[PDB]
Amino acid sequence: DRELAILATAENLLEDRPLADISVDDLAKGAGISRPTFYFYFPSKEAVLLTLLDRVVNQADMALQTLAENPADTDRENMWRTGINVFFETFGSHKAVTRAGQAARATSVEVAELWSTFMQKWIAYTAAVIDAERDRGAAPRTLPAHELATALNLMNERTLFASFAGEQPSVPEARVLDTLVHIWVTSIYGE
Amino acid sequence: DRELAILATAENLLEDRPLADISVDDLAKGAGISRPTFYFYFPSKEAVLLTLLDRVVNQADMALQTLAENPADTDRENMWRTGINVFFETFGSHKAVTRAGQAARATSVEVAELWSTFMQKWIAYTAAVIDAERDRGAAPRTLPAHELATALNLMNERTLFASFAGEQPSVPEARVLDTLVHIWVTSIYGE
Ligand SMILES: O=C(NCCC(F)(F)F)c1ccccc1
Ligand SMILES: O=C(NCCC(F)(F)F)c1ccccc1
Repeated sequence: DRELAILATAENLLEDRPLADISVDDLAKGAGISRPTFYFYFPSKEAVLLTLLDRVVNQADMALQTLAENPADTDRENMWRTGINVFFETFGSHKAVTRAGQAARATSVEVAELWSTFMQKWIAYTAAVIDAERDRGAAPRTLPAHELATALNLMNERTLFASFAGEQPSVPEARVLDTLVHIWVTSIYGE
Repeated sequence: DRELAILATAENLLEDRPLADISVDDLAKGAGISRPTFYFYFPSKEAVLLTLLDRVVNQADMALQTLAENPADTDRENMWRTGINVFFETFGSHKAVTRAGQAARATSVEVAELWSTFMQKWIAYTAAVIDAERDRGAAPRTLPAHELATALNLMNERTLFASFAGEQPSVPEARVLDTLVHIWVTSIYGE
């Protein structure tokens, strides 16, 4: 409960400044508690980011499980769009956590490992689906499915996050979904 | 001259530990000079990284100008491979600088702007070539050329650098060139 308060406060404060510029004291008063009461719920401001990013990533993950268990009744282009869109919408709704999470991969081993565990899972799911499409005679046996899936997933990570942070250069947010779908569909079905 | 010594020393020390863990004193003795003599050539260890990354990136840039002025006499797949290979070979030969440079984008505005200036130039060159291919009737008018070029360049940045750092996940270094060429050629020529 106070736990949700510290989390919401961190997400809000990260909408306006980096983690380096937010104090434990800043998070404490935000949730309406003392510095020492803060330390009962979290070991550090860094563990607060790790928890937010845990929640964002698991939300993406569950949303993609829900898609996998309940296929959308559509063509191959839309099957892939619906999947990429889990990442667009989920992270797109949590840009501050997304951006702060990505910078913490450099400094925090737990953040790096969390990102790494989920990226390995999403790449493995992507490759299994390409393999199914190949077994069905729907896609040609070009590159190793897992090598292809790895590059395409790395493209979506870099390209979504550049867009969300308004980096230069970046695809504009309103064009990025279509851009990625074109590259997935041409690279998975092209000869 | 002592300048080249500080640069070589920094590159060597970055083959073994991050910049955070290298002192000005560490760079100074490396080049066989005093701390204060160091400060005559460079304002900081951070300006030393900025200079290395300047050199790496300009080397990539000149190598791609040389390709553009002197076309390779080959099919479209090899034209693109020869281009992606400038980035593979150049950065691939300077992984420590590459990796330390990429982490410094987060903390250093000069590093971020340098990376941003060159990425904008390589994306602009990529789009002009796709446009030429389209004007020639060699590629179909699918996505906006600059949106396509931006995503494909962002894919090569993330995917090359994950490979070079042996990240998990990543395409293995010996498979990454072929992986990227397949995605460029299918996405640029596919309908
Ligand atoms: O879009 C994807 N991956 C991007 C994951 C991200 F953004 F890098 F975290 C994806 C799409 C369909 C099925 C599986 C994965
Ligand atoms: O491979 C490329 N871009 C990647 C640039 C990098 F790696 F991201 F720095 C490229 C290929 C052909 C022509 C122009 C650019």
